[PDB]
Amino acid sequence: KMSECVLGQSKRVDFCGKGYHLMSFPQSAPHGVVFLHVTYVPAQEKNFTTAPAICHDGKAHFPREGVFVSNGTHWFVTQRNFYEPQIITTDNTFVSGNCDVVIGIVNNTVYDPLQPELD
Amino acid sequence: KMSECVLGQSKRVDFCGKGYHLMSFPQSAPHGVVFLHVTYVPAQEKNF
Amino acid sequence: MYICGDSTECSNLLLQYGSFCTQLNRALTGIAVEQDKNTQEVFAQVKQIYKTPPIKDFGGFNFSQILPDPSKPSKRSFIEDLLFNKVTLAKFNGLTVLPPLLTDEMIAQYTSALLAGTITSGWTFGAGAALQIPFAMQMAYRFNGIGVTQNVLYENQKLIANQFNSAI
Amino acid sequence: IIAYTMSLGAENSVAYSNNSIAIPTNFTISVTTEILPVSMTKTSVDCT
Ligand SMILES: *[C@@H]1O[C@H](CO)[C@@H](O[C@@H]2O[C@H](CO)[C@@H](O)[C@H](O)[C@H]2NC(C)=O)[C@H](O)[C@H]1NC(C)=O
Ligand SMILES: *[C@@H]1O[C@H](CO)[C@@H](O[C@@H]2O[C@H](CO)[C@@H](O)[C@H](O)[C@H]2NC(C)=O)[C@H](O)[C@H]1NC(C)=O
Ligand SMILES: *[C@@H]1O[C@H](CO)[C@@H](O)[C@H](O)[C@H]1NC(C)=O
Ligand SMILES: *[C@@H]1O[C@H](CO)[C@@H](O)[C@H](O)[C@H]1NC(C)=O
Ligand SMILES: *[C@@H]1O[C@H](CO)[C@@H](O)[C@H](O)[C@H]1NC(C)=O
Ligand SMILES: *[C@@H]1O[C@H](CO)[C@@H](O)[C@H](O)[C@H]1NC(C)=O
Ligand SMILES: *[C@@H]1O[C@H](CO)[C@@H](O)[C@H](O)[C@H]1NC(C)=O
Repeated sequence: KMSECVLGQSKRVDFCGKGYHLMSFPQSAPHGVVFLHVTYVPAQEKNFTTAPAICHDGKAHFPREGVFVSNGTHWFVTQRNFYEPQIITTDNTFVSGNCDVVIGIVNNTVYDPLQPELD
Repeated sequence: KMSECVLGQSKRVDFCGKGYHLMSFPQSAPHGVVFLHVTYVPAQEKNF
Repeated sequence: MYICGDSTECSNLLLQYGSFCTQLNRALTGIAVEQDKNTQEVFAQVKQIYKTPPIKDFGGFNFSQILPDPSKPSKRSFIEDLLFNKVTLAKFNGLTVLPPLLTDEMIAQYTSALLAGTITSGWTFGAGAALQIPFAMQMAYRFNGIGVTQNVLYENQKLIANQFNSAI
Repeated sequence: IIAYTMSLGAENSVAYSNNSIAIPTNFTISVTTEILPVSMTKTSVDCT
């Protein structure tokens, strides 16, 4: 526990403290070792409607690392653990197959950032 | 295992069941715990 | 009671031996306390019991065996109820068996909570307040962890669902 | 002294839906302490 917690970070869930373990410090105790665990816990959850794939041209994109999250007006991609909204673009997505097969999909725009720089 | 496998996916190989680990569902038995492990295995292969 | 039996004369000799009589009882009690602690550690992983969502839709995954049945008495799932039949345990003379701090019924609720927690909130419940997520979407995250891309799950969810259902 | 039936926790069902997801907007860093014994007194008793 000390070797994983003090040196390095442990991916194992709940092995060291509760929640994600950023780092740990150990304090000597009589006939014992005490470990203080620093962990990250997400306090607030704002409800957002979500869908797995967005179909732009009959090809559906998926997030490189972010669950698609939409307030309901527009669709932006944010990291699943903190709410950062980024305008969906080719850089944050990859397209595989045709958008007929995926069970849940929402039509949405793509920015194509090369075009405004070109024009 | 309960903490490690039910709550989150376990990276450690063979820690849960056999093969790649997706998720586990805890079960209760008299004086015991029965774990159901969901794992991903590759069925077919080809040379390249 | 075991060694001397009911007779008073037998008891007096036991007193001569010492705290052996007293020491043995203490050791057993320590063992008895430990059993409760073990069960507590293993199953009390959740702060709050999570009721299963009324909607049974889980993107084509059938969880009927795993989840508790309201119609059935004792709130034990079909897989769980089958298991109880498999292992069967089947006072007298100074030996007493004490019932578990957690009643089998209570243990059932804890298991359901984890099951309910896993399906509804993924791994979010383990590390903090449970966050609702689509089950298909949760599975998508799972594939990513093992190196198979999320799109792969979505492309043939139906194939995957059937295999899982068949496997269960 | 009153004897209760030992309720386990508050019963809340997280809202669930195929199209509904929840993502955290703020995070809290906390410190938790776990205590493990490493040693005990060493006693040597001459048997004689
Ligand atoms: C999920 O679980 C089982 C397996 O498909 C189905 O439940 C069956 O329901 C019918 C009556 O509707 C009963 O005849 C069977 O007893 C049930 N199965 C068994 C094995 O007993 C259920 O239909 C499946 N899915 C849903 C969505 O209801
Ligand atoms: C995140 O939560 C933290 C902690 O509650 C917030 O920090 C507080 O913000 C209020 C209002 O600005 C301040 O008056 C307090 O001094 C801050 N500290 C605490 C402990 O309350 C923070 O504002 C929240 N972040 C977001 C982005 O809303
Ligand atoms: C998210 O879900 C609920 C559903 O009752 C919604 O009304 C509200 O915006 C949020 N509250 C929650 C999960 O408590
Ligand atoms: C996303 O929704 C919030 C809440 O309705 C709104 O304030 C915000 O403007 C939306 N995003 C954009 C780009 O408008
Ligand atoms: C979500 O589930 C509801 C159940 O009422 C259904 O009407 C709807 O078509 C489903 N939508 C998706 C995208 O699965
Ligand atoms: C998305 O666009 C397709 C045609 O490309 C159309 O069939 C579909 O109904 C649209 N759906 C929504 C729900 O906006
Ligand atoms: C790759 O090579 C072997 C050679 O014996 C061939 O028979 C087969 O196509 C491939 N092998 C496996 C092991 O699938």
